[PDB]
This record gives sequence, C-alpha cells and structure tokens, in this order.
Amino acid sequence: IIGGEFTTIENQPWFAAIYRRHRGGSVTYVCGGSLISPCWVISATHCFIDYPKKEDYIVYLGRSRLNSNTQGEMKFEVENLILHKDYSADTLAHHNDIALLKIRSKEGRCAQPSRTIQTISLPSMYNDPQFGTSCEITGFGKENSTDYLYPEQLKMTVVKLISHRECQQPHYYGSEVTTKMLCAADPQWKTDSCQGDSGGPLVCSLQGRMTLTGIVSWGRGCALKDKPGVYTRVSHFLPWIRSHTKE
Ligand SMILES: *C(=O)[C@H](CCCNC(=N)N)NC(=O)CN1C(=O)[C@@H](NS(=O)(=O)Cc2ccccc2)N=C(c2ccccc2)c2ccccc21
Repeated sequence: IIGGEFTTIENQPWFAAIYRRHRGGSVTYVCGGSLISPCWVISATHCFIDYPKKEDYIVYLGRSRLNSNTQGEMKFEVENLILHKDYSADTLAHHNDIALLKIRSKEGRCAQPSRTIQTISLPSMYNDPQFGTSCEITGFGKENSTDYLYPEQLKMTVVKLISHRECQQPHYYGSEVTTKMLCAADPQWKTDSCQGDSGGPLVCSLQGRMTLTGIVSWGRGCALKDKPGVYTRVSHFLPWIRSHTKE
C-alpha cells in the first residue's frame, strides 16, 4: 500500500496473508486474500498461476505482522486450490483474476471467529456500491514501486470507486478494462495498492454493510496519475463462487 497508514488486523479481521515455499529452502510472502466463510478464502488466480501446487502454500488469519508473531493468529494449510478456468493474461490486463482456497489447520479444523478473525460479506447478485463510494483496501504490499522489501506492519487506505465510463476511457485505460473489473483510485493519486497487495480485498459499504466488492488485481505502476488500480468485480462472479463452495 502506497500512502495510507499502518493499522492492525482488527481493522480488517477478514484479511488472509498467503505465503509460499520456493525451491532452495526459502519461504516468501505472495499475496493477500479474504475469509468469506470459516473454511473459504478468496484471492486472485495470478497469485498461483505459475506455481499451481497447493501443498506449497501457507495461509495466516489474524496476523498483523509479516515475520514477528501476533497473539491469536492461526496457521492453515491449503486443502484445495481453485483457479478460474477462463483465466488469461495479456501485456495489458489479467482476466477472470479470481481464486478460491479451502483452508484447514493441523487438526483439520477451519477458522474460529474472534476479535481478530471474521468473515467478510459477499455482494448480492449484481448489486454493486454506487460509484464514488469510499472503499478500503489492505495488504502487506510495497510502500513505493521502487522498493524491494515489503513493510512489516499491515497497512490500509481509502480509495474512490470509479465508474467504467471513466476507467474504460483512453485518458485512463481502454478496451482492456471490462465489466468484470472495477477501478478505484485516489483523486489526488497519492495512495493506491501495489505489488504485494494482489489478492487483497476492496471493501465498500453496500446496504449499509461492509462488503467484499473487489480483489486487488492490476494497474499501471502504483499511484500513477491517471492510472487507477483495477479490481476483480466480485459481484460478477457469484455463480462461480457458489458452485465451487458446495460439496
Ligand atoms: C499484485 O500482484 C499486483 C497488484 C497491482 C496493483 N496495482 C495498482 N493498484 N496500481 N498485480 C500485478 O502486479 C500484476 N501485474 C501488473 O499489474 C502489471 N501492470 S501492467 O503491466 O501495466 C498491465 C498488465 C500486464 C500484465 C498483467 C496485468 C496487467 N505490472 C506488473 C509488474 C510491473 C513491474 C514490477 C512487478 C510487476 C506485472 C508483471 C507481470 C505480470 C503481472 C503484472
């Protein structure tokens, strides 16, 4: 997160931190996610497309720091990794950038809601917040595009939901942005999500309730003027989410 401020997991109890085991004995932070049900976490497919092996991932709930410990946190293994079939990437954009992860601890149990761990509500079938609404975003991502290290403390910030009319126009992006995407940015272009924030939640007020409106997906740079962040439009994927979280 460029700009914004440092906070704790209590401000975003639904935030899941995803880690991966690499070749050579190293473990690194990959992306963020959101707890939609006690056993289900939603993220972006591009976070796993290059390394589709579910046994190499580790999920943390209730974690406010990247390395040091936070009391009340819970470690989880990935029982099932579901990537969207129609996923495809260009040099311009990611498409159908959404993924589901079924988590389970060592005892085979799911998440236990606490003051630091809670699920986020999903939007209603084709019912998004009105454009111009203030939404929150979180993650352990970069504070500057140029940085090589991710911050140690969780960050969050606020951005404005932008209409497709605006985002789809050439003064911003173009044809690459579809109705399955949502754009949001800071009208002053000082705060935004960045590398390391992918898979994270874009939370907005829907029916006077905090709702998962989008998933951090892509953008040209980070906090670049006239280049808004692009999120996966969760509401346009409800049938998909429901059919995969059945039995
Ligand atoms: C998390 O993984 C990031 C979150 C970005 C949010 N950015 C923002 N709010 N302004 N997602 C990616 O980095 C995915 N990308 C890119 O977004 C890409 N932007 S792009 O090249 O201008 C157009 C594009 C290309 C390919 C896929 C999607 C969009 N930038 C990348 C990048 C650039 C420099 C350093 C690291 C990463 C990039 C590179 C490879 C694949 C995807 C992405």
